Amino acid sequence: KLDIKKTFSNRSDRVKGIDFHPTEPWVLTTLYSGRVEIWNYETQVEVRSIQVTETPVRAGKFIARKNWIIVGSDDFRIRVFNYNTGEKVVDFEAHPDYIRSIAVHPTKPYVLSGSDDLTVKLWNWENNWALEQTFEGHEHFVMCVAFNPKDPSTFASGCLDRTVKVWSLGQSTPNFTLTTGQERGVNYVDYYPLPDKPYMITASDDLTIKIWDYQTKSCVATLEGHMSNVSFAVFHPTLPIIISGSEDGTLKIWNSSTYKVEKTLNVGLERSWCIATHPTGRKNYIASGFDNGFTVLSLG
Amino acid sequence: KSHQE
Repeated sequence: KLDIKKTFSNRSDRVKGIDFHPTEPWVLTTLYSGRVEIWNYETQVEVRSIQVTETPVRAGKFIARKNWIIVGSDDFRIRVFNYNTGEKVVDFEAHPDYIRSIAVHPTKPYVLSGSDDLTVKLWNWENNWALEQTFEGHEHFVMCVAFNPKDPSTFASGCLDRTVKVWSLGQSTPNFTLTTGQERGVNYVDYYPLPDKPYMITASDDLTIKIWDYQTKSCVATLEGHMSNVSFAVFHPTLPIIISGSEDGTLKIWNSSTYKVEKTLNVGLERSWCIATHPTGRKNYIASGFDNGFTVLSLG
Repeated sequence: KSHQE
């Protein structure tokens, strides 16, 4: 039963990136101010924070495997910190332009970064963070990268050039390019995590959200309702719903079967920029980052 | 710069 409860919200500078730890009640936020925070959302106490740089930090993920966080910023750099000690693990220039998005491979020591330099790059931490592959083909800022959880030898990039490209590790060209018809570009791409549907989802400045069948390349549905740029849209890992956030300042929960809006939330923190869902669906936790801070919600 | 914010 959809019974949405606010677990924890705090105010901060604009949060551009967000992620859940899989075994600790922690959420990571990365801010436009160059700061990153790890909050325990149940005790409502800060566990660790770092002033990483002076530029926006747009991307941040836990690497629970290694007790790390990995972050990417407008100063062109990827940095990794141990969250137990605060020690900096590595610090390198990844792209000659903004880093928009970082994805972590679930079983292999690989990280993907998407950039305004028109590329996605693959880094290998068991090979001294060497650059192992550059994926070229996009024609505008690549805004989002995501592994297929059902087959992480492939991944998707969403780009302001109005396309999504799907790639295989070890190969130089996309397996396919999706021409979305979202003419103001693609800000976000996500996979449906379960094996019954070959679905992907995209969000755009053109105010639409689109669902795709990645086998036929067809648009299954178009979700309209937001009144300003849609920053993200994701499938929930366990609940039959879709969650989106917009510069109109709302989160929307859509029925994933009928594609109708079930609930619109204005959490009162201005524009919404980022989203995370708890990897195992614990308390059906979700978290979103906004102009004025973040909120962690229990959906049911 | 698109999407500066």
